[PDB]
Amino acid sequence: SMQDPIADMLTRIRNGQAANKAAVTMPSSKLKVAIANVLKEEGFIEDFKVEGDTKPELELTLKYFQGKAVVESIQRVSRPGLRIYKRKDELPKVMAGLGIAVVSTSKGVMTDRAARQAGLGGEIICYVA
Amino acid sequence: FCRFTAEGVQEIDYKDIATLKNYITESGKIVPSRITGTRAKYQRQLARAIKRARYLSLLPYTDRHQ
Amino acid sequence: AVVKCKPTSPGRRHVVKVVNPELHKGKPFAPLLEKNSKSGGRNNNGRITTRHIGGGHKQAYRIVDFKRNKDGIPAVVERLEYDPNRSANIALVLYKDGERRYILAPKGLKAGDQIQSGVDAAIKPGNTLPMRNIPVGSTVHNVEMKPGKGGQLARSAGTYVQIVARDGAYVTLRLRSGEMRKVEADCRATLGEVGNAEHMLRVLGKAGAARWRGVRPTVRGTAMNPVDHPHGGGEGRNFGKHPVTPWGVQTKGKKTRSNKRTDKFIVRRRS
Amino acid sequence: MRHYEIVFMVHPDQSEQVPGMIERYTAAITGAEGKIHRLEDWGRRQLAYPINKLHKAHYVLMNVEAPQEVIDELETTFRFNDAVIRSMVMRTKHAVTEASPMVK
Amino acid sequence: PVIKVRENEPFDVALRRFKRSCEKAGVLAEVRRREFYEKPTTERKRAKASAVKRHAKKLARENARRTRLY
Amino acid sequence: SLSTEATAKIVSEFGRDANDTGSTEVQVALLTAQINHLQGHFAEHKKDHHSRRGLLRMVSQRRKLLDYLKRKDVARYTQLIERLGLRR
RNA sequence: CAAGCUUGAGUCUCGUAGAGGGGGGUAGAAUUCCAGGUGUAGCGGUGAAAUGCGUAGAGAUCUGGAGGAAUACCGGUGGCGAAGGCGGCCCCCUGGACGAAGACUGACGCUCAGGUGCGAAAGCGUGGGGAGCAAACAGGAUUAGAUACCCUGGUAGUCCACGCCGUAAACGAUGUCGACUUGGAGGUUGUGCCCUUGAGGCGUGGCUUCCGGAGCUAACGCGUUAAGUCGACCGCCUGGGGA
RNA sequence: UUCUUCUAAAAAAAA
Repeated sequence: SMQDPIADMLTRIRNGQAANKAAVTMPSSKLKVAIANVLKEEGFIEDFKVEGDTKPELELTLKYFQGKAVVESIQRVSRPGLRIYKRKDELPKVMAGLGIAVVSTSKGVMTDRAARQAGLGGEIICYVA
Repeated sequence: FCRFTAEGVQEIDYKDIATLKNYITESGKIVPSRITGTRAKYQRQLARAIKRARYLSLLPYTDRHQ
Repeated sequence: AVVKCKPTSPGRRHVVKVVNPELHKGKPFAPLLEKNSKSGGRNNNGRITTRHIGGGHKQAYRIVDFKRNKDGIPAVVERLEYDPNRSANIALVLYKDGERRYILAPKGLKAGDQIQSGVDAAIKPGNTLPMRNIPVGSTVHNVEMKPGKGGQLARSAGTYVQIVARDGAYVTLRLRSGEMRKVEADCRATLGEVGNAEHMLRVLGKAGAARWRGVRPTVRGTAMNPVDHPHGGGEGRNFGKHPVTPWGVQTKGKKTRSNKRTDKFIVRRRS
Repeated sequence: MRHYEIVFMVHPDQSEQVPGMIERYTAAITGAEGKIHRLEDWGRRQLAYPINKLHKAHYVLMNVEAPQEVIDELETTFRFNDAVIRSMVMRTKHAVTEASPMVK
Repeated sequence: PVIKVRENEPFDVALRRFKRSCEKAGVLAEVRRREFYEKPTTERKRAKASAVKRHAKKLARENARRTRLY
Repeated sequence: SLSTEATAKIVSEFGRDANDTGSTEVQVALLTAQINHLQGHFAEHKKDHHSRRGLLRMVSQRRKLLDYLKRKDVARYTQLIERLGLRR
């Protein structure tokens, strides 16, 4: 059965980039739209949009620069089989700080650098670079 | 080029000996589907009808059994 | 239903009973009982004419209807009963006019079933008709040898015969021994096999079980002395001769049928 | 109930007994609250191969709707009737009533 | 395969017609097939191999139809 | 399988709205009815394993539904097992 | 923890295809045996022979009868089943799958150590049945030898009822469930629209075969039915021999 | 149509 919608979202993004798709569509969720918002303000996806009322569908407009895809490595970190939680002083720097790590803190979900600035840790949802 | 799908007949009737004789050889054997061009579903129905007729002694099993 | 006894003692360790829950758990029908006195295997001259018989539990004779002549009058089966006189079980049936009789029990007979004899009876297990109206290939039992004499063939626990052919006034039956025999088409017979088919599966377990049925022990010929049997004698175990009966006739293969009167009805001998 | 198509072949020497056999079987069916949707005596016909060392047989077709508890005993009556040579009892999805292709 | 010789017909053409009828009806192949016992695994493998060849030859012809040899 | 009339009768007896055909009580009743109807069949044909697999599928499905019902509303579960005579 | 929602999962109405399973009948071809008619010196078998079958009449041919097993043609990298596996026809009981329109319950779901059930063929027990085939065995050949390959016979077994055994290269050498990622030619099975202006055209589902793009792979290859990109659970591996 | 087997020691280049 489908037991990890966030991983499914990351997988749709990765496959669409590999297959040179302009946009991808998936069933929405408040956490998916939140990660999508983080990616848009960090310049990984062009724009996100959610339509529908009873079964809302989120559509992500992918981004391409110089022919090739922008996101070249995206992976789920805390997966249902093994959860990962890290304190603020030991947060990881993905690709020496050039990449980002989507971390879910108490004050919403934000990037690792923002979490370090704000001084609080949380659950590490995924790395994206 | 299946005659049964052309007429759009629901099911092949085993009592229709006149049409059934056109799909058997002189030896009494069944002519293959790839030769006569009949569709597979009607071919199975046709086979069932031919066997039912043979049981009912309306058609010969072989050309030699007397 | 066969059940295996638990080994709580030797003599019971190997017993396998054949229980039948349908049999009457009471006394047999009084107007049909009659005396059956033992003989000890001794004829009217008082000499033992067949050894290893004697003793055993007392038994009474049940008058079983073998002739089956009540034609046209249907009968309902009152109950199944055990019969010590034969291997098969018997059934107490009640005719419409109020006469009760004993018949052999077929394979599928249960309490409440309807049976009938005669030329116009239905073809179903337990009915008795003359075998010229009975379809060829059918397995029948309690079959007569002469018209009106009563059943003599296929009478044990789980036996039957097959009517394999019919040619004019005679039919050819495949007897239970594997032998093809002719018989007249006017003899009656009952449809279907006879009931207690699992009777051969039982094992007696101990010597006393065979003693209860009036079967005295059997002494092997080689264990005797030369005056008693041809095989007797020898310092040790010696058997240097061809096996023969106590009166000198060979047993291992030698045929003994000498009835030329009935040879004309045996189409083919057993195998 | 269930729809059955019965077709039986009876010995040609009993060709005069076939009306009476038709009456008895139809009487049984109706008495068992059944319907007879079609009944076509095809009469005698030449067999494609000799059955029981005879080369002709009297065919009869009958389309009936009846309970299986009367249909099975009808099969037994066929089994025990020596006059009838064969009988095919096929079960069909719906009642069919059109004339068979061997009446023309 | 019954062949009844018609009036004003040579024996040799009658024999040829009988031979043609026989190879049409497939009696020689059937008897040679049933001469010895063939295991279910062997006949399945043989039919599978036959289908593979019957498809491969068609594809091979299709590829060969494009290119030239000189 | 079950007859159309039998299913109609069962859904009328157990359905809250008489047209639903999907409620847990109705589904459990249908499965129970089919199992009891198949009791006679498997008593005669003891070697029909291919149908016994489907029967076990029905049994496991009914077990899961009863567990779900007992977790959701104990009262309906109790009433249903009382009406159907199920020991657990 | 409480209240929900319908997309996952399931139920109902109308149908469709199928060697899916269990029980009971029945039809035809052929092999063997038995009895009879015709007929005479060979038959059978092999690379060549011989054992064997024949003047006590074989083989061949015709007629009648008995018995057991399996269903030519259809038949198809065709169909159904979770796997093992299932092939004449008819009836009874019965499981699963798929399609079109809705309606309904409302996460009820996926996997599963231990446990339970099913599980080819051979084998075992009890009781039947035994035509053909055929471990063991005997005889005849080949050979230096031939406890084999080849030939003539032939017993357990193969068949039926009920239990036991629980193993296979039990294989797709690829565990189950779900999501995403270019395509082509077919097979099989529903179903919607356009004039079915004939067997026409345009879609949309289920199962399945071959080729191939990116990608993966030690390579061969796999390639929307993945061995690609991911998530959940289980079983298993740590040099070869010993094992 | 049959046609078996050959034990036990080698050497190889390095801009």
